[PDB]
Amino acid sequence: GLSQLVAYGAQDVYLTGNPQITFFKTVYRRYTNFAIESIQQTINGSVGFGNKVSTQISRNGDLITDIVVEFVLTKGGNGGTTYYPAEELLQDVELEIGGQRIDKHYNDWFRTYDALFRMNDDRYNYRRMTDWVNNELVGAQKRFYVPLIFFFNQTPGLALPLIALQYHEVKLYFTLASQVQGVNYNGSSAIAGAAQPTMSVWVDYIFLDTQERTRFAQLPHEYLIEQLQFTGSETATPSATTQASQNIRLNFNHPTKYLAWNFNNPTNYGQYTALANIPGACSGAGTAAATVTTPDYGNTGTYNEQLAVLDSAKIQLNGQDRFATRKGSYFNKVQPYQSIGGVTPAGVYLYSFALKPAGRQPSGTCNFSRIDNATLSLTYKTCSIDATSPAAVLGNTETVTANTATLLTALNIYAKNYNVLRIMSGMGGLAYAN
Amino acid sequence: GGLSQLVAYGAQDVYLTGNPQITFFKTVYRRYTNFAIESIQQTINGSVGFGNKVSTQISRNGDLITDIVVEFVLTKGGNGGTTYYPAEELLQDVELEIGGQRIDKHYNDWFRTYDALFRMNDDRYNYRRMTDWVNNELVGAQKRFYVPLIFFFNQTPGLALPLIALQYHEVKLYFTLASQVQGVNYNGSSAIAGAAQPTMSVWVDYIFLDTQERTRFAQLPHEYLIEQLQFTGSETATPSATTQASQNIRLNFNHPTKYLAWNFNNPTNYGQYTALANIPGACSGAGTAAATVTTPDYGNTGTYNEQLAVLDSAKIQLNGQDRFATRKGSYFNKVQPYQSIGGVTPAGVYLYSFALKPAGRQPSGTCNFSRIDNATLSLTYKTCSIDATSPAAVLGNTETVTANTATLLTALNIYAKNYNVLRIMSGMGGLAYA
Amino acid sequence: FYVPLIFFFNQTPGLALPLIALQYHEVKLYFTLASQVQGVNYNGSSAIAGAAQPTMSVWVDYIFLDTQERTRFAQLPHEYLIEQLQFTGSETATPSATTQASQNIRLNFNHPTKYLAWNFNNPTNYGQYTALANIPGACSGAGTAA
Amino acid sequence: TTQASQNIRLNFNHPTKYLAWNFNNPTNYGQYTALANIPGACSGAGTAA
Amino acid sequence: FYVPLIFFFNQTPGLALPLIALQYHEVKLYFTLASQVQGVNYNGSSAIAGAAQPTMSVWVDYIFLDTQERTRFAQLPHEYLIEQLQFTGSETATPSA
Amino acid sequence: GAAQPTMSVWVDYIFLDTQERTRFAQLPHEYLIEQLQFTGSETATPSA
Amino acid sequence: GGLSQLVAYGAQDVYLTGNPQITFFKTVYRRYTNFAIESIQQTINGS
Amino acid sequence: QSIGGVTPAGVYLYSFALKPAGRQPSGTCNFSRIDNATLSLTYKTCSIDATSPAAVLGNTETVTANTATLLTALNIYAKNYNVLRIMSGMGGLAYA
Amino acid sequence: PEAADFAQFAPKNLQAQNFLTATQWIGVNTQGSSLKNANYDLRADPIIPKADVGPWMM
Amino acid sequence: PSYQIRNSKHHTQLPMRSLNEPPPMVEDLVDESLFEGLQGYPVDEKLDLLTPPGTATPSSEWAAINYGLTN
Amino acid sequence: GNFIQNMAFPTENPYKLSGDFGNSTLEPTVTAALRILHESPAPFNTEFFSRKNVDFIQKKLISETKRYTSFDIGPQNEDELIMMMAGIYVQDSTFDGNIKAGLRKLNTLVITECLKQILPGVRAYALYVRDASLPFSGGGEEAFKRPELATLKGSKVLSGFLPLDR
Amino acid sequence: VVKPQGYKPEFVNRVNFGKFWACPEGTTDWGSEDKQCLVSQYGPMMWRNKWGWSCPAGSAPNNSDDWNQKCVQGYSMKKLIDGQWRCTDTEIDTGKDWSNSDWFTAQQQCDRGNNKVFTRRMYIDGKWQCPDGTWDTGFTWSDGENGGKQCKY
Repeated sequence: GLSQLVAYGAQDVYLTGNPQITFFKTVYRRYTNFAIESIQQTINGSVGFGNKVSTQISRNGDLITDIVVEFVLTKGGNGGTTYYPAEELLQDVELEIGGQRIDKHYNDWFRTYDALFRMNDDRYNYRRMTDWVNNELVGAQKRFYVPLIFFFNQTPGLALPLIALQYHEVKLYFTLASQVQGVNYNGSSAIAGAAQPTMSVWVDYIFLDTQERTRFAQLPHEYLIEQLQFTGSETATPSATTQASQNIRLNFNHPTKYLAWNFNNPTNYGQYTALANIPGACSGAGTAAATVTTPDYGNTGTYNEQLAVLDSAKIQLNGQDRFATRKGSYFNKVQPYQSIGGVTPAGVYLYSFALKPAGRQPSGTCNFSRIDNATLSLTYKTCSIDATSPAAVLGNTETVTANTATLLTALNIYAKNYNVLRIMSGMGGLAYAN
Repeated sequence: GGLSQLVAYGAQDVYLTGNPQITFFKTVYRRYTNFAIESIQQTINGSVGFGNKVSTQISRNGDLITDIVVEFVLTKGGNGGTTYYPAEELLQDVELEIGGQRIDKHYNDWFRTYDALFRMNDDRYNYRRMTDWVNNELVGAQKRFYVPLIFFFNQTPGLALPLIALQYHEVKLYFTLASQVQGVNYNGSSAIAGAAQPTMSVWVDYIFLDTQERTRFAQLPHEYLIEQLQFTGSETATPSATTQASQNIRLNFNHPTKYLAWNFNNPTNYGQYTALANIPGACSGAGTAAATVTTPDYGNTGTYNEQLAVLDSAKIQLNGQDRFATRKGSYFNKVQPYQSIGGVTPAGVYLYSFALKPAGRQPSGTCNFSRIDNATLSLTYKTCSIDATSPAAVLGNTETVTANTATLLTALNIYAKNYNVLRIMSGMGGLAYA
Repeated sequence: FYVPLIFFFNQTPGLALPLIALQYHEVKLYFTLASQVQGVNYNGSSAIAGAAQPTMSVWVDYIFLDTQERTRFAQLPHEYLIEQLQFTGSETATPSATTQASQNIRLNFNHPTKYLAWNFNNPTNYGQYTALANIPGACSGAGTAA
Repeated sequence: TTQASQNIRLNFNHPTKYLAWNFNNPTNYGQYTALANIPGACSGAGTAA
Repeated sequence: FYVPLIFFFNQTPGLALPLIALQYHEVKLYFTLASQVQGVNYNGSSAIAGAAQPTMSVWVDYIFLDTQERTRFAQLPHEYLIEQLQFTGSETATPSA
Repeated sequence: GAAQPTMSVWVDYIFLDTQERTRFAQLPHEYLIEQLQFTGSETATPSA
Repeated sequence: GGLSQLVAYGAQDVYLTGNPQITFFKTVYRRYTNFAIESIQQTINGS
Repeated sequence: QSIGGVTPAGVYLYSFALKPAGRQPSGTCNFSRIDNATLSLTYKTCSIDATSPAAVLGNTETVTANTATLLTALNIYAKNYNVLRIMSGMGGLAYA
Repeated sequence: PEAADFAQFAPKNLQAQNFLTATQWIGVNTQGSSLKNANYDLRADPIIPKADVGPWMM
Repeated sequence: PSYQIRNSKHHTQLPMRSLNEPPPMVEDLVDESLFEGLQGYPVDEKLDLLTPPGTATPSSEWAAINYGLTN
Repeated sequence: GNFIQNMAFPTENPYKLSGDFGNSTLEPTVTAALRILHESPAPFNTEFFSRKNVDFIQKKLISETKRYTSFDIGPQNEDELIMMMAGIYVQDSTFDGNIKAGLRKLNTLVITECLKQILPGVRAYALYVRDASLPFSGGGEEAFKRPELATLKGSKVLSGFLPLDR
Repeated sequence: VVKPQGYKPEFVNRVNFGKFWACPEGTTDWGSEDKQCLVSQYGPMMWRNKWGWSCPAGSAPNNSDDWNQKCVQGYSMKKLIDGQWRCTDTEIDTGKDWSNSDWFTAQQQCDRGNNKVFTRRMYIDGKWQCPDGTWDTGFTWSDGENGGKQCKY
């Protein structure tokens, strides 16, 4: 207390001065001259369920951004039988530049991503573009639009300069699911007469005027981009008599923005929670016909955490706790509150290393290329609740879930990290491998 | 803990945190010109009533103006479900005149189309609360409605209109009140005996500048990059039971256009952009014995069910050349706004942007129709073969067909939003381009 | 349950409190727990026999800085433009069947206020800012005989 | 029905040693407290009258 | 209830504790609460069923010094003549009739 | 009927004289310390 | 408590703590050479 | 803490030293400077029936055998440091 | 040896501080005796000529 | 008034480069009219918060919001 | 250039009974010492606790501190010096009648014991001021140092692609 | 070891008020060139004078060491105006005339609260002129946002 302090009797009178800026008169920035065109790509290979197809993006414009994969499907059953089927159909999509994999997304990632990062009417509109949401009936035909979510598919700021890649081609490889719920299969039962999908891939191209087009064509460029890292693993399945726990190695690299994960029943796409005889939680739920072994497919997702299987979790780095152990509901509700601002469905979890993981601008990362032992430690809920008795579910406790929750045996762990896509002398690839 | 993440530092961190440019742990602020905002009522010249044309003149009480809200007091001429955004329907149009020059003009249908495309989530709901009855109000109920105007200066402080610099020019607004408003003074074609006439008032939010800003406005010349709406109505090449009608509509537009927007509608029923059907919400009494497919469930006039939309596909031609590949109506209805706005657009409403982000004020790519001698919108309609009175016929239909009642959507409304320059000098203002 | 706090520093990193710069000063939070919580330990005025007492935990998300910035914060003076909430409770000039009550309320506020906000309520029922009615969602049992 | 709140601007000046205040019934000099039927708290307090 | 403490520094400003001059030392109070308080949770030896537990709070009145007084306290050594209480309990000889 | 444990934590403190106390309070220190690293593993299960 | 033991200092303590040479509250580990130890099987000749 | 062995029941140690089992003083309490040192002892209640294992072995922390009443002697020991000085062919302790 | 002469230290005028703490010499005896200072006789108690000789007198 | 009073800068929904990528200006680091992610004070060498021209420190903003501006 | 910063420090403590010993005629400081010793007035005592001897010791403490350290110190409070002198005096006071020899030894012990407290005293104060005045210690990143990861995994981060040579 | 610091006074810069420079309103017109304005409540008895340290022109001595803080910001002196030893109309005469005070409080007479750089003109010579002890700044009551009248210290 022998330090110097200031009385500040009129510190603020002293610190004032003239205005710097006025709110009521905007200056708009003059931008470059460009145009946007939607161009169809040629897809090689037969499109159909279970098939692998691909497309090369044609050099029609200078830069590319948005990519939408169109699919045409017909319902194989009535309303309540499908769940985001166009999302399910695109089993995966791989982005290759110069022959090097830059990224790769999975149907489950699209479901996880959406569940975690989209929101409000955007999420609804998304659902409109991937599912039947107006109680459509068997045979109903719709064109679905599945937007891709690669770094260049989200912002013009990361438009991929095909013009700057004169020696390297850019391709998308797409795996179509062998089965799509409510379209060609009802659970495990094939739907006789189901149609094969029609597919079309659209790329929205940016046409640049001469000065900017030339700079892209001739100069080296470094684009800060986001990559998905992913692998599936067995879940330490919980049971009626026990709280299972599991030490999961996190085989990730690069400065990671966040980790995200879900547990699921691989039988039913998007099922991240247990089934129960409560409205929407199972096929026929709330009635005598309810079966807690089959979801109400049209209502597969839920916010009822009582049906989720994670009791608590922590992430360790180099074997040491990165943060204090928190409950599954923390990862499900709070992380998203703080970091995204949307609402995340039960069974979907997030842990961010970033202030704002939902944005493009770096805001703190965890560099797993500098971490020797990254481990996710999970504790599961006890599967003791009789799912066929609503009272058992709705009146339960924090540490328990449905007996049907033991069917959520698959675990998917995803991570998003920042790498650099470098382009020069007509060629390109990633700045870092690992 | 957190330290274990900081220590994991290496080569891949350089592009994120090497030579830091900003810190996220410190907010930087800007000294803004002092100002105040006061709400002042303007008067209305002319008799307020249905079918009447009335107008105001904005006095120079403050220096700059932004938001304008028109208040209406309406009664319900029937029970809940009989009205649809009635204050929006009532304000048939508003014309903006400066110095006698027509600067812009909005239409009730535009307000509906604008909302359908650009408002969202709770902004949209709160908006609905200010223009309709959304709490199941009954006949005789009376409410004050607030219909904000959407002229360029009514959307952002940045374009506050400089009444201050307009020494010799008055700013006037002409408001046309619809001769009929559904569920207020008419029920379909029938008048409602005893219906009350509206009470109306126009409110303007004025900005009061300090001495220094005030001086600059008075002495400096100004120019503003502003928006205008271009609009014409056309007959729809009405489709039928046995055919897919098609139509080439000349786009009689000029100026740098941010985007086009359009819808098809039934002139009888405000906001009806889709076909009627015996499925819940799609017609008066839909889903039951009393259902009719000649009249909408007015309270549920809008829908996200495309099966009831009329348009099959569309393209825009510039001087006879395709501007982009033909895309399905569902592409304009769902994808365009996904990409460009981030909200959800109801069936029957379509958008095509020339801009990266048409929802913003900052120009981001435009189609200058002042340099396109002959632009055309080419539309293909669906076959009107589905029997609207048979829920299954509608819900189980195909991509290329719609309801037989879709032939009631005989009007086509095409809008274009563009950028012009409002110049102010010598106490007078007006547009730079015809 | 997780109740986020909404103090200025709980909303943005830009206003994070520099604990490293507060060598001699502590930062505290005092929390008052309600005597009653509706549907938890009381049903209206009736205590609920057997209701559990709450379990509470306070979590603070801390920012760890690198050496150059930790040092900077520790050594330099820092000024943060912050938000504060001013609040007073008032008695409502309760309206009635035959009259439109009116009220002149003194606004005993200071400082450059960003905005005013207010509500009327029935203090009996947390969050009730409107009148009760027999219309769906407006009262207990609304829409039926009960 | 309520715990009344109040904020009273104090129109004071000069280097003040202390503040002092009381609440009172202006009808009855020196009454700074409520009346009650307990001995001394009201006229006739403690009895029927 | 307000139980004032009666330590020397709690009786006069002249013996205020210069927390400012104690940069490396803390000042702490420790309070032992009685297991029983007559007429509150016990009546003689009998517990009072339903008795409430106390709410407690410790309030300290701090002195804020201006620049010169503050500075001197921080840099000069300080000596106070203070009081202490010594105490021991014991059995009494028991008198009788 | 099992009882809950009663717990108490005791710490043995060293009171230094003035010369040494000062140095500890005022000067920097370096202590070579031991740490325990630990991880749990599943044991491959042996059998008959 | 412990402070009273520090205070209770007499002539007798000069041989224990006067002019301190050492302290018990600091250890010094002595830096040593680099080496490693390995267990290796030898060959047994004979039978 | 101070020795590293095991002490039989009934024997109690309080160290004023870090390693009292050794030769280096490693901390001492000088009782020649302590006007009035006191050892304050509290005994267990001797209510356990010493002849009944159930009572002897199943009892509580604060009780002991009735036969503990016979432990009527207390022996208090202390180990301290003095100096044996030798000079001019004679010697003895420096402090009496 | 500890604290390397800090000639750049500005407060070298430590005159306003009293560093002597006579807390260890309160209540001592001749060498190490323990009699609570033994102030029994109400007299002056003259100085005894304790000469530092060996174990014997002469 | 002798003051370089700039135009307004509002939160735009699109990122924009200032076409001056080789010299990284400091006035564009706090300009919310271009960036959209987060806002932070520009750090100079040795992590020193360098305030660019036009903007103001939090104490100066407090003085301008309470006592007032100048002419 | 440090003159002002040094000058700025007060040399006069608002001490209880500042100017504590001497400066009074009610009774001598020697007598106070004799009373705590419970010894008769005698040449050994009246020389050792005399004002000239107390002064000798005070001057030596000041001079020797200045010689041994870079610091300038004041005379020490004399209740503290008298108590220390008497304490030392009680535990020694060994002479065969040779007052001078006895005094030499006793002054040696007082000066020596006082310096044992003062020299560390000065150190403590100076280090105190450092901390009282400057934030944390006035140091930099040396104090605010995060652990070094110090592991080799990062050595294996590889480039994703190779540019063409130019 | 790190060297301890003293008062370390905080001084701002003088500002352009239009055709003249003067110290900002929460500050005083202290010294010159290197130290033009005081911000803190105390400052470095600036040596430049006439030469002389009082203290100087606008601050008065306090009873302390560390020259950096020996003058207190916001004072002046009796400053004879016309025929009477009055403080400026916007100044507050403490009452410490000189004769009834000791040296330190005798100098601290006018308490220039809210008027540290500018004051108002006085009806002293019958003409509403700049006070006898200050510089005649060109501003008037009609001039907006400049409430100060002919005055500078």
